[PDB]
Amino acid sequence: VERDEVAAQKRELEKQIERLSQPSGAEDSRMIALAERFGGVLLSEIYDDITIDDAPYFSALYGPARHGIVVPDLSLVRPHLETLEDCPEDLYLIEGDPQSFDDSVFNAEEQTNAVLVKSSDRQWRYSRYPELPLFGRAARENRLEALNLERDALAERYATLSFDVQKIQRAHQAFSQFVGKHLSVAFDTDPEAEIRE
Amino acid sequence: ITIDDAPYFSALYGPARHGIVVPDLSLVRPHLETLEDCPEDLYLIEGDPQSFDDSVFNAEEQTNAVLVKSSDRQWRYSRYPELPLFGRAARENRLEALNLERDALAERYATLSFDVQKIQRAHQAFSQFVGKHLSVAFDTDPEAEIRE
Amino acid sequence: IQSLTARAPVWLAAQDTLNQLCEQSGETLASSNDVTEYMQQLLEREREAT
Amino acid sequence: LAYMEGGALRSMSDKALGALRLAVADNEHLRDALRLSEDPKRPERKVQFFIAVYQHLRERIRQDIIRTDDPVDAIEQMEIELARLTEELTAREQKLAI
Repeated sequence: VERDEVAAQKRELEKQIERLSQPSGAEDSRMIALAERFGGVLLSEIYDDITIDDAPYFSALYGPARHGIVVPDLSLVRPHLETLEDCPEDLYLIEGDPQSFDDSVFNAEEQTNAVLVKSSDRQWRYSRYPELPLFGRAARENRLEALNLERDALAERYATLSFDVQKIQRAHQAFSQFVGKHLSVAFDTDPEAEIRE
Repeated sequence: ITIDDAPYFSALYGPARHGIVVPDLSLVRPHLETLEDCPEDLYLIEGDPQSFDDSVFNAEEQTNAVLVKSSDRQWRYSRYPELPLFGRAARENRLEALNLERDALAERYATLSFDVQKIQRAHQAFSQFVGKHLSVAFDTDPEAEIRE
Repeated sequence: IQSLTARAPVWLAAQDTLNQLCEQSGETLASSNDVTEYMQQLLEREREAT
Repeated sequence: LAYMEGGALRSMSDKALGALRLAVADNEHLRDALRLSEDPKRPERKVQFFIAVYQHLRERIRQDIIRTDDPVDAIEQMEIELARLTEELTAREQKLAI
């Protein structure tokens, strides 16, 4: 039961690790495909290496617009716009140079671990600092490594428990053999004294 | 809002669908620094809550979708969602359908739990049995011998 | 006869318990090893169902 | 029980009857059959009582959701029902709270 529990936990860890598809921690491949279909680059891909300190700030500032494609044209979209059905429902597109993407336009005011942006007329948006921000990923490989360490510890514990179960089974089979072949005379006295008498 | 206009309005309003209408936006200004326990992206809109006038948008309706210019050099393209946030009258019907769905999940889970229980009970009975029973298990019948 | 009689009730109770236990199952058991395997299938079914 | 004297059999029968008294306190037909069964000059009554038990246990199977004619095999189905009802109670509680 305990080795099966460790196996279930390792299954959970394995599911999580597989959920770290690419590059280290899954990123929406559909959005990458869209950035390929429209001349531009993924916004996170542009900021994927930005500093860890400002990465939560950038994520808070961008909000849902965090995931976007830097298409300086906006002209490939409008004809293909009606042609987009697989794209994320609230698809975000920005106009900027992928090589040097200018800072996005926000009327941003920085609050303690938060931001307020005048998103549009009669629309003020308040956001907080997230963790593991879309920007400044740096591949966050150490999270993947910690998950792998946990999975490996679970696998090792499962291996030890499986070995223990095997030993217990071996002992059981030995006992079953004994009781199947020596149970009848088990623990009984010596017949030699009686023979001598 | 109707089930038909619900998707259109949901797409039009985007992540702001769930926003709260506050005609001032100055009541939240002092409290803003205090807000550490709130959704990562809180939305607020300015207008009369009772008779709010539709938020002005750089909207552009497209086949089963709506493009919008959120800010300079920024567009959000909201595809017509299905079973949207707005129009929360039949959405209650959908969560009822969710209850109907989860009914079968609960039934299956109950069957699985009962099976687990039955197996555990059988195992425990066998363990107890062997504890009391192996000594004479599968041994010969004394009755026939005694008759003989 | 007396030795067999003394042995009898234990054997009979054992037989009856085993008959009940096996009949409760779809299978009829014939050996300690057979019981051990049935236990293994029980564990497998348990770890599956869980 | 073939290898035990009548005295122990009587004692254990008496104890079983004492237990049965409390068990069937509620029922009236089973109680009446039990009350009849104890005459030593009408042994078949006891057998009849047993039949009356199984028979009775069968009608109250509530076969609407249970099928096993043998009550002994219906324990599993009752357990299933208890588990399902516990789940349903949780759901009802949540619904009422909201």
